[PDB]
Amino acid sequence: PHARRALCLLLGPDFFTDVITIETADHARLQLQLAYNWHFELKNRNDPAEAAKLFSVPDFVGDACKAIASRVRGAVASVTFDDFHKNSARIIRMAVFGFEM
Amino acid sequence: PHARRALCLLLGPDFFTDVITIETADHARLQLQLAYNWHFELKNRNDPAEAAKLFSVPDFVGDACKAIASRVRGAVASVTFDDFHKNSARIIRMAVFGFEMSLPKARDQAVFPQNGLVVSSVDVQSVEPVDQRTRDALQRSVQ
Amino acid sequence: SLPKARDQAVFPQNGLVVSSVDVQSVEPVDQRTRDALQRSVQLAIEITTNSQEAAAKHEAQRLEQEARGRLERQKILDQSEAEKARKELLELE
Amino acid sequence: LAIEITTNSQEAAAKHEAQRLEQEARGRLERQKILDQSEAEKARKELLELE
Repeated sequence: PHARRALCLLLGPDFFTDVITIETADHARLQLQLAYNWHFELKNRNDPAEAAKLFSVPDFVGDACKAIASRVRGAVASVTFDDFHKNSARIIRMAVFGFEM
Repeated sequence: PHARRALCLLLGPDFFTDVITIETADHARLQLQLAYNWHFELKNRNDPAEAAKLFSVPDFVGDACKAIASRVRGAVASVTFDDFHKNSARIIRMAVFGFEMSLPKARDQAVFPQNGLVVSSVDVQSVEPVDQRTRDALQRSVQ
Repeated sequence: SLPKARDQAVFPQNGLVVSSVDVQSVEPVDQRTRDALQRSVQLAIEITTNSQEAAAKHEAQRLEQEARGRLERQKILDQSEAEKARKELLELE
Repeated sequence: LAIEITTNSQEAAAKHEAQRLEQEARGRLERQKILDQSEAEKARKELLELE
């Protein structure tokens, strides 16, 4: 919840070294590591309000890691293990974002 | 009920580090952690009454955590465990707020008209059974 | 809307009004009660695992039929190709 | 006693569902069998002509 405190808010391309514990529909408890290649998308750096809106969230890494952890854990628990283990990379990716392509 | 006392009422986007214990229709006692991505929605900061209405509730985090805890615990207790465990993320989310959207997924916003607090997302991570013998019997199901 | 009653109780003696009445812990007082209820949940899990393995059996039982069903058509097909050559052989024989 | 009969009504209703699922599962399986046996006759008659 709270370990690094640095005043320089890193906003460039980077990833979160995160791991999450989840349970599946077959009651097979399994935990996994995620990457989360992220960045901040400012369409107007000159704008004061939009640039100051960066610091609206006090734990942006914790907010993103928490939000996504719920999106995976919820979807994976309504899916069988043998199907997950096999086709994991697909359903885990589309569960955290988007609708179709 | 009462641990932080700070005079600076945080109103920006944040979450509540909360956990709740609930029972389901199959009498399977299981407790889980919630997130509650919240913020305050002031449509007029210049207004004195509406801005002073922020401090109407004396325990805004306790009020929201209590209110939602009842909305989950009530709905989950009238639902079977095997259905819950599988489709938890759906019913727990729509139980705390909204009515439908497209019957359908309820919405992604609960407003508290007492003070102006509004909860946007309610992420969940650990739906663990409280009883040990329960989780042992569930280990056979996966095995 | 019989229906859900409302979300407000007014006390006309003093003006107090109760809006929400959230609840969290409906726990049985007696211990032996909650122990008997622990069987209900421990029973409510085993029949779902039985319905799981039964539905899993039904699938594998279905897969058995449809697997050998197409195999049976392959057999009749292979036996047919034999007759196309056996009749030709029978003429030479 | 008022708890054990509800768990009996629970497992009885749970049995009724699995007992229903048994019938409807093998019911569609039976139609698959007759269908697969029909495709065999479509080829067996053709084979019987060559035989």
